[PDB]
Amino acid sequence: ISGFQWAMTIFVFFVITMALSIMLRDFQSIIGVKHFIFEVTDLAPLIAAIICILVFKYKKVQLAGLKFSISLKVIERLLLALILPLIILIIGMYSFNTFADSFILLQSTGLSVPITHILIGHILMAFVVEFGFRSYLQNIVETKMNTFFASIVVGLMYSVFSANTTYGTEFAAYNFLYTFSFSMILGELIRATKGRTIYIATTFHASMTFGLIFLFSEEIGDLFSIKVIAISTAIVAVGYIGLSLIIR
Amino acid sequence: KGSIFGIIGLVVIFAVVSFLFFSMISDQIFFKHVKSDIKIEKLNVTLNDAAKKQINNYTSQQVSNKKNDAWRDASATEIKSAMDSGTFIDNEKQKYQFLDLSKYQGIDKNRIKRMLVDRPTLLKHTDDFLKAAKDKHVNEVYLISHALLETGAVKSELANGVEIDGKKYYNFYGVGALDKDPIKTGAEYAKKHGWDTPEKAISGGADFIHKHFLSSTDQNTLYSMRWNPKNPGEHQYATDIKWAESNATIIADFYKNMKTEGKYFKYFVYKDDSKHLNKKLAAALEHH
Repeated sequence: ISGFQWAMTIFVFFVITMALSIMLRDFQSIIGVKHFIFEVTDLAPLIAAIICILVFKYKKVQLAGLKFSISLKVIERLLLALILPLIILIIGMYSFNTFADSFILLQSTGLSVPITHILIGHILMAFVVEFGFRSYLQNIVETKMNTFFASIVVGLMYSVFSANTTYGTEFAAYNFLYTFSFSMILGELIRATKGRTIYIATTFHASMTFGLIFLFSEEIGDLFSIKVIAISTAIVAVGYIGLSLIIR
Repeated sequence: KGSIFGIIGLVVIFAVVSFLFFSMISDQIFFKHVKSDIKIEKLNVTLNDAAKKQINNYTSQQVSNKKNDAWRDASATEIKSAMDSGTFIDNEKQKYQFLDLSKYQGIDKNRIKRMLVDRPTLLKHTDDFLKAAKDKHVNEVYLISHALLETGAVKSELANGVEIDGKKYYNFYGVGALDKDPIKTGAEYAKKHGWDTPEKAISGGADFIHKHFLSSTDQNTLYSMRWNPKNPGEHQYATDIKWAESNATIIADFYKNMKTEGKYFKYFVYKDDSKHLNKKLAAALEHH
């Protein structure tokens, strides 16, 4: 709870996540998988959290949001972690049918990899990223600010980690808006969990990425596609954040 | 704290939201059946007398030999099997020899857009294709697949526009493009018809396809274009005897990749089959 340990934990975790995200770039054929299934760069926040947990004191606070136990609140949060991806995929479908050229499912695209290999890969990508960003980093920031501002801080760091400047700066702006809203939803999805946040965070992260690739795989790189996704995610974000604020 | 009634409320929302999710992916998983409108046209010529008229007076019926490099004359038995319209009825792919290529069916726009996913030039003008197929009375599946094959490797470069002086002309159906020079002859044809915009190339070519190949009602289907059962051996669109079967497979496979089927069919009945038909209809409809 020390002010120094808080700032260094924020600093240490961030710099080693970004450092490993670049150091693991060349190390792409050391797991026996291709990027389509599992991006090795997603192990950067996982290793970052494990190293921070060891180099810092107060292991009780370090492992606060790592509650592996099934609880009735997380079961309730688990099905919320399924609705919110489903509603965003719905808004994306209507936008693609109405304003674009529809969408194609993954199974009808001539895949050289089984669909189970992809689903298992997106779950493990969801597990390692949320283990370090929401199960560890979130409750660390939550020791000095409430869930809202803690979600804003983890949102900025996750968006830098998930930054995508491949398709231009305008595409990266809307992808930034999507990953930022992606973090505000999960900050609320794991609010007041008594730590039991791994299952909530991985269920939402996996359903999101797999739901996007299973439905909008033919839309990769389209500036209009990242716009409606960023907007549909932000619209569902402000509604879910606004809902849980007035009942509060 | 942990709650049990909040779970029931969310299992309920989970079932509802998953229902609308499935209700929007149902188009791309389940077969869409279409009620068929089949026109049955009785003929005065028997199948034997129609086969006789294909065997001798024209005798331009070609067949690719086992080498698949040279054409030869078709046998009398080979012509008989290729023109027996009764064998193609219970066939899944060859039933489209009888598809009325002149009747716009009205297939969902999203189904067509999903087929042109790897052809961005044709996907941009999906609306122009469907508007033309309906205004110019051409089957949209036939109009599209023709534009797909007539805009191949060197021909799609003609679909994006050829710079001629200070104008760029488009040709989406490869019409007027001779085998000597497909881009040059194709662009010169589009320049004489004022196809300076893609929309003009879509409608004008669909207008050309209807006025040049769908003029006579007696030759609407692929079968009647190849064998002309109302005038056997005469105004026939091809010499290859597998021509009607090769195009029908292209049409049938296009329909299968969209998870739907054709609607308007026109089948011609030879004289020998037309005897036991009219008696069976009256028998199966009237019951005293």
